[PDB]
Amino acid sequence: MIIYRDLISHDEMFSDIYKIREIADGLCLEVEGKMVSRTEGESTVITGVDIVMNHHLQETSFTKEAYKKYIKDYMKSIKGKLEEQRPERVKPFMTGAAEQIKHILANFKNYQFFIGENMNPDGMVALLDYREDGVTPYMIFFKDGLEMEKCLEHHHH
Amino acid sequence: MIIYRDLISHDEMFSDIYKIREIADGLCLEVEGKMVSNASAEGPEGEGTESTVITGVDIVMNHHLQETSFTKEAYKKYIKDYMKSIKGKLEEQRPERVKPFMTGAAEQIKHILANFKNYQFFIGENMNPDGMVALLDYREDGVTPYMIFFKDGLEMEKCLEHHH
Repeated sequence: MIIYRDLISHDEMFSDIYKIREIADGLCLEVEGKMVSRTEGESTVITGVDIVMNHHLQETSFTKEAYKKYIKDYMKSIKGKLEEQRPERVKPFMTGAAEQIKHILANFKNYQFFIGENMNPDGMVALLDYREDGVTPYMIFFKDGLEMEKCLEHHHH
Repeated sequence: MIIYRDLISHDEMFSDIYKIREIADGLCLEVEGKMVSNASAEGPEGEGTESTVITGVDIVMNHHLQETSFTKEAYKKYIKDYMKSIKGKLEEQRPERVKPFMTGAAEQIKHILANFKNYQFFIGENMNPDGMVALLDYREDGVTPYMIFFKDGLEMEKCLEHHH
């Protein structure tokens, strides 16, 4: 098991129980979800994306203007982290993110927006969209905004 | 995140992303799962519509649990040996638990056998014949899946969060 945590907010975002692939020349991780149904007490049936339910992701929303403002600031926060920790990623992050912002805005209506449980305005905003079948959910995260935590092997002395 | 692992086989069985409760005086854990699954219709002239039952359970898919099956005779033999293996581990590691484990498991075995046809049977990814067999059943609502594990047959392992 590997946990993927938001570098800024420290929220758990997802784990490797889902299919994960790199897209956008290594800038983003695309995490394929499943639609699932849980029940709450007579029972009520509640359907949604597994990734969102399992990791307590919170739906949020934005105007385009507010998203443009937010995403510019988010890039600057990640640039600063990369400068300290991984200076080799700075250039591909900044050019890659510049390209992606234009495309996210061009397709703004197609997305739903999710943040970590803490709902930190500085944290990552994951994007939810659906495959060509219109039914299989997938979520997009910025790889440079995530920290990987392996669940380590545990032994007795 | 906390991982629950089979004490014998070392397989990951589940994690604390599910609703979990203890039952039978702390002998077992019940882990609640989630169901995983053109408007044309033929009407009376055709056949009835297909069943809407949802047969998928997320716990199984997420932790690579493997369905297995048993005759009632083979399950009796297996579960008796499984208790002996657990008693052993408790003797080595938690001697206090032996007595309530053996009475509690004796009761549980009779309950399971009485309700044998109600279960599906799942083991960890390694498919070790000495490992735990988790039992899948459905709540009284008819539709919510849950899985039963022997708590004494599990090890809890935290995924330790990093210092940031």
